[PDB]
Amino acid sequence: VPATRILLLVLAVIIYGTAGFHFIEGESWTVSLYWTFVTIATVGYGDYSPHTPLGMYFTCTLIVLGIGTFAVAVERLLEFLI
Amino acid sequence: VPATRILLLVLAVIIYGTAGFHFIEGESWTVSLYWTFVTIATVGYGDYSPHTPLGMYFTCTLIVLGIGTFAVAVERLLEFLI
Amino acid sequence: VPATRILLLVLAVIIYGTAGFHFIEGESWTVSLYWTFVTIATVGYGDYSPHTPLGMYFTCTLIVLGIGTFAVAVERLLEFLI
Amino acid sequence: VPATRILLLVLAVIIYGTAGFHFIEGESWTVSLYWTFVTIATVGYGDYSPHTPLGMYFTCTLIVLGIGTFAVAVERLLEFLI
Ligand SMILES: [K+]
Ligand SMILES: [K+]
Ligand SMILES: [K+]
Ligand SMILES: [K+]
Repeated sequence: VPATRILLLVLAVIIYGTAGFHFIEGESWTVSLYWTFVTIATVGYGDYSPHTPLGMYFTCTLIVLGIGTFAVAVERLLEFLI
Repeated sequence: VPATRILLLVLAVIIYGTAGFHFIEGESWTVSLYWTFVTIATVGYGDYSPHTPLGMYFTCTLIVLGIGTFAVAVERLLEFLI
Repeated sequence: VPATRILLLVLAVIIYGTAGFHFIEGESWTVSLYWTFVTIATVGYGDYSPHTPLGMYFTCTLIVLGIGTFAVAVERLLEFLI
Repeated sequence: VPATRILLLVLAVIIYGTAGFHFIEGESWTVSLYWTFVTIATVGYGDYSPHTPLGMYFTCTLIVLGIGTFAVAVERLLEFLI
């Protein structure tokens, strides 16, 4: 799949994750964006995490939709810098 | 391996993880499902984790049986939406 | 690489990780084994982690020697159950 | 890509991550090196993490530039030990 398409896909995941965390868990846009990257990259510091059932469900959806997309995006980015 | 078979395998892992954590560590079904995803996806927030020796042994079994299965499931899911 | 050789390699990693965390960080053998799996699988709950400079150095060595070995072991294990 | 080149690339990531965390978040050089490995390997214990907006932005940059580089480095290292 074209690298630029994979870029748009991961940007869409990032918007989804960030807006979701912001509105569901109430954290700031900046913290939510950070939490989104930390989650889809599978880092998972745990400094931020969902504390509501809706947030937990949402996080599972983000995990399923976002980890693979992020992994593909990283590997494509590798091809370009490297 | 057929995508639908991989689906059944990851659903089986999810049931195993969720019921195990619920019964061993005593967390609610919802928290246990969430913890299962967070674990097999290798996110590992650490907001929930086992606090008993049996829970620790169980978590190691889940890690070994579940991380690979979830990884294959994600990559198969990639192909379908993408 | 033969699957059984990969098994021995990951067992060697597990022994190294467990003994090291036990002796350097002072946690029980059981906690240390659990921490080793949680680390080399890249889950990283953070319920346990090194609190000394030697422990931090050691953990970096385990990360480098163990994450790859564990990942290959998992994928070979997938071939056998699946 | 030649293994030695991948080695230089991951060393550059490690320097970037370590110096960045040290200067932005104020942790010691040793803690910062440890945090860098824990982050780019995707372990993410969360015993250390950024607490400023600049640190969060920086961490996202390190995650994008470093996780892929580390993954390739680990797999090349595997080829040599194994
Ligand atoms: K983690
Ligand atoms: K991970
Ligand atoms: K993790
Ligand atoms: K954590």
